[PDB]
Amino acid sequence: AFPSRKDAFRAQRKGAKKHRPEIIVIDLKDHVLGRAAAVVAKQLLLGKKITVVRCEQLNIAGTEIRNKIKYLQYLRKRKLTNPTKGPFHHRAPSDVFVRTVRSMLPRYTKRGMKALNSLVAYEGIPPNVVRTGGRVVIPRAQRHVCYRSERPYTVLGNMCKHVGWKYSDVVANLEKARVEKASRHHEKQAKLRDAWKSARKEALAKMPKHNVEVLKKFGYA
Amino acid sequence: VKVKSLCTLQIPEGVTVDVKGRKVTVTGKRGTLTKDLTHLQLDLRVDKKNRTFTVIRWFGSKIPIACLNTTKAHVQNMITGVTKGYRFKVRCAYAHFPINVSVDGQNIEVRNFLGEKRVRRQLVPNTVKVSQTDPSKVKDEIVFDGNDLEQVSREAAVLHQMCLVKKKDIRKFLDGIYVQTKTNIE
Amino acid sequence: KSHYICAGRLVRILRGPRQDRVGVIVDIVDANRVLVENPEDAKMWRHVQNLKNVEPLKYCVSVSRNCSAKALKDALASSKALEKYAKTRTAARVEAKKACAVSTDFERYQLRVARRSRAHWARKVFDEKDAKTPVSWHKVALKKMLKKAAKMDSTEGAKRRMQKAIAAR
Amino acid sequence: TTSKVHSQRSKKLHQLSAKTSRVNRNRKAPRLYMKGTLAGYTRGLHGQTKQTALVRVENVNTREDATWYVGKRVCYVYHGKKVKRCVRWSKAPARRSTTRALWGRVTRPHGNAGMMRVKFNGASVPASAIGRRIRVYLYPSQI
RNA sequence: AUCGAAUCGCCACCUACAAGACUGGAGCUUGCUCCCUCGAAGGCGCCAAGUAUAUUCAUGAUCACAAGACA
RNA sequence: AAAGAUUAUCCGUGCAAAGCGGACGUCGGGUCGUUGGGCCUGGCGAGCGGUGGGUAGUACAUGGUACGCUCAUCACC
Ligand SMILES: [Mg+2]
Ligand SMILES: [Mg+2]
Repeated sequence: AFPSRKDAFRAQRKGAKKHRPEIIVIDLKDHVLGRAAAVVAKQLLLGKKITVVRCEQLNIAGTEIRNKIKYLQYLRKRKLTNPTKGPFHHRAPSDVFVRTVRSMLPRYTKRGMKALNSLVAYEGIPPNVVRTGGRVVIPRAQRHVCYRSERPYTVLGNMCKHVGWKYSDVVANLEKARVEKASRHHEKQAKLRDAWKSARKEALAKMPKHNVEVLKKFGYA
Repeated sequence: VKVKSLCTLQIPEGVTVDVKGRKVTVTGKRGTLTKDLTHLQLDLRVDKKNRTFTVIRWFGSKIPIACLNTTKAHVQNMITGVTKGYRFKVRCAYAHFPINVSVDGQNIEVRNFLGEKRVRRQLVPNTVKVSQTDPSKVKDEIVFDGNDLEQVSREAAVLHQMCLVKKKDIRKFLDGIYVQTKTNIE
Repeated sequence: KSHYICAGRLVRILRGPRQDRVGVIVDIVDANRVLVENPEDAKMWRHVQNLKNVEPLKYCVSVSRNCSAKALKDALASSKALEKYAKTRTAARVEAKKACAVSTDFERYQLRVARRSRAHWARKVFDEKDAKTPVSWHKVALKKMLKKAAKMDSTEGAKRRMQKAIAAR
Repeated sequence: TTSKVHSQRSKKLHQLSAKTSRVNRNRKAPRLYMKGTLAGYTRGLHGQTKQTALVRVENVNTREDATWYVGKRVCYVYHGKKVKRCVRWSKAPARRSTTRALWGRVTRPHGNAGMMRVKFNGASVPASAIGRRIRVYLYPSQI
């Protein structure tokens, strides 16, 4: 994680600038857990670097009690002779998603671990990801197109909090502060947004006339 | 399935009903109430001019259709709550040991139930007002007052469930705390 | 409010060989199927459409169920629904998509210069306005430091450093 | 010694006032190939046959889309450890590099989702190329 | 400083939020009518800093990792 | 994690605000590339400091540190 002094020295000798790999950031809020994992697992195997946020807002079909009991049945499975080196049951919603993706990969091959190590999961949206670019969704894994709205569903964070996850309140407080800060920033920069809108509207009267007709033909004016 | 099922409700003059995303707010005199019905998946409309509330289920089988009459009853209860209120009268019935009920501000203490030394305490939420009738009029009566029928009930029910006889023949041991009158404040 | 599925309702076909064509509901079979027809479109004779493949529009002509072909044509012309629909933005976008799909490499170049020309003039207008009332990051920051810089640069010591190092240039 | 913030303020003052609405323009060497990724080889539950490779190309998601690329030349670009011989080794000495390329062609579409079958020249593509970038050029042109 | 590399879309307009049983706004008649910004585009970027008066490109000789890459 | 001449071109304060409050100078040289140019370096000062000399009271659990005043030295420089 933390760069070595040799790595920093080599970069300065090369004189290169800041580098960021092409990373897709997925907002997992109101996404079906299984369908999102299957889509993400295939993309990881195709060499994509994927970061998922708001894992605590994933959805599973059924009542919360039914899915809580499902996790508790998974929790009771452990190597009796030595619970260490036994099955490791992770309670955080981001680790639950990571485990779901891992079971959908060839995890016991080097290629499978290369795909798995290309995925980063978070609860909420941490500051290092907030300003990296627009977030994406998976339309075929979204709740409002996947579930019939009459059926009950569970939120992953609510299920995880009652089976051992201890940071439900921390994530909620951090997410509240993030949205207020983003809303305040978005309440500002409105003048900049409207200034460019009027600049595009006023520019129609300054460009050559035949260029306006071309824009109208292709539905841009 | 049935293409269109609907129920209608008339709104009195002094009360207004607002619906937005299956969230119903009923405002009248003596207070206001709000109900979250985002779990229902119904079509709620309010005709402000004609004072009608309508709930519609499109392409519903028996189970979804059973919910629209429940929705109408809930809105009707809210309308009654913000116009007349709800009053539950509770009587302490005992054979030998008097049931001493102490009612402080929002706090209820029950003592000497079947002679037990344990004190039963209940904290009434601020939306429900609990008062004890003067014994000169009617003996050992407790009155619960509030706008929400759901809240006024289960405040008396919680009181009833706290004074339950254990390890005895309940046919013979009839001591307890029972609701007697369900009425309106005004 | 969403537009109901009813006799006389105008719809647009979502997918399939009749994609992005407009028709009239004419009749309703059951919860899943209707009988769309549009006299003014050649490929839009009376036929069955699944309700999952239609998008109701804001226009409904006054026809009865299983109306005659002549009655639908008269109602469609009198209501001017097609003329009204063609003036909307979504109708224009559908025409624009067809124009881009059949476009050549030369027309794609023409659109590219047309959008670039508008982009250039939007910047010219924005920068002229940003000079008067600062709204961008560089003009707002410049205004935020002009008052402090003027106060600090007006000192006698700063003025001595002004000329003594400008003259070296 | 006078603090540098005095000279720094002057540079900042002139740059911010001289700033206009300018955008970054991509006027570098153009890209003449479609970007693709090697998914793997043709296979069943019994195992794989490495003489044929499967390549997924961005924006090619239909069998009709994949038919357009039948016959196109396909290139996989990697690097070795040392600088070895290449095309125009003596004609163009600037081309000498550790960069190497393996060349193939699209033989047929695969499935209904724009997947393509690619056969490489003589040998098979290395399995270390699975999940890596595959270049799908526009030649031989049919237009 | 070995080191030659594979990668080929930028942004200080997306990079805030929420809901798909209804989120542009009204009316009553509650599914129709009316108003509007007409409800199906994040903005740029693709070779003259902008649509015109223009201007070096070769012999790198017909494909070859773009022989180059701080947009 | 930060939040900007693309993280460079200062420090606080504030809400990724509106604003507001602060900042060591001066005299030369050398050496590279659009404005009081970057870097290196020397002489006079000043300030915040680190150690030691001489001195006074006080604090803390009372041998052992801190603090005032004043010299010398080093560092930012
Ligand atoms: Mg839905
Ligand atoms: Mg000096």
